[PDB]
Amino acid sequence: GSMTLSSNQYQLPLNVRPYTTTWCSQSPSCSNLLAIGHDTGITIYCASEESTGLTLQELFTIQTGLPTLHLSFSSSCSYSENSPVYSLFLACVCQDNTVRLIITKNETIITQHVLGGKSGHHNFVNDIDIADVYSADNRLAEQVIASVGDDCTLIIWRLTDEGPILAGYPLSSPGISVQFRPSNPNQLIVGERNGNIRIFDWTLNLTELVKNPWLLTLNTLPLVNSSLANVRWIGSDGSGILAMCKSGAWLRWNLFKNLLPNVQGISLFPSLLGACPHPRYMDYFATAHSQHGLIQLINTYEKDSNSIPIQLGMPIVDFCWHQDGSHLAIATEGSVLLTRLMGFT
Repeated sequence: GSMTLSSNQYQLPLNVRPYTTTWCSQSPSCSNLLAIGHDTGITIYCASEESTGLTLQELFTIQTGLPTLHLSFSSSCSYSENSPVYSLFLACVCQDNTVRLIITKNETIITQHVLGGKSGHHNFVNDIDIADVYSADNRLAEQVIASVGDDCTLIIWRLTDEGPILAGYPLSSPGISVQFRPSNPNQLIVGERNGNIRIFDWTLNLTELVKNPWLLTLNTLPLVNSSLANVRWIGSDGSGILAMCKSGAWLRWNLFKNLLPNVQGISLFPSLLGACPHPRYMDYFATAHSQHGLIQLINTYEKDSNSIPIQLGMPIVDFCWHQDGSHLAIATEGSVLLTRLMGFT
């Protein structure tokens, strides 16, 4: 099954290899910003109204000197039209296995916090996320960064008003994904390589030597008959959980014999990158055959209908939904595509 669509392709400069793509969805005023992490930093594009639809305009490049492998925007990002200045707050992972908070005025990094050495991860970092925690008086109490790696550790990095607070929690296998809960930054979900899914409230024990800080542990292993690709909250309130295996087997739990998933299925292709849930419709998610350049659109509650909107004929590096739910940004090895699915308009 195909879909009616329109795509624009923008070449990256010849010496630039992309690694990751993300929209600045966490901050409404900056929701049209697209970031591409590449071999020498982060390039920021701006999606604007053109016939109809969107076009990409490169704004600037944040220089880091090494590849950026994972990236997450903060809700603290803001725009001011004085000399237009974007004040960005980026959480990212770099080739040197550091976890970073990058604070910019346009391309200029005015402040940077780097977690490495003995304090950070001792192996490859696989995923990162960031959340803003507000006081009872509605002020920015702290910014919290969560990261997981092949050192089988979840690191909670809290940047508070009075210095950083650092905490590490053991995993039973490499951490392969992490994400704060929508509408509740006190909670997050962690995907382990072995199929374990940890749900965690990191504010509860603020009781040191504890192998079980977790609130709840789900598990894909007894349900799929290889390693876990990712796990994501779905819903604006995180009322559901979507897990995807590398094989293409996906599982969905709704939170509100209720021991099995509410529904599961298997994608047409393997999913090296995992699932990318739709911003507006819980039932929909996108998954890619990254090596062959295909993207399948799956509805979890729909009949077994095979919908493949995108075929590129070249490898896909990363992709992500625009917050409007009709646009996808797709990175290939030498370009970025802006694709508009007409069915979602």
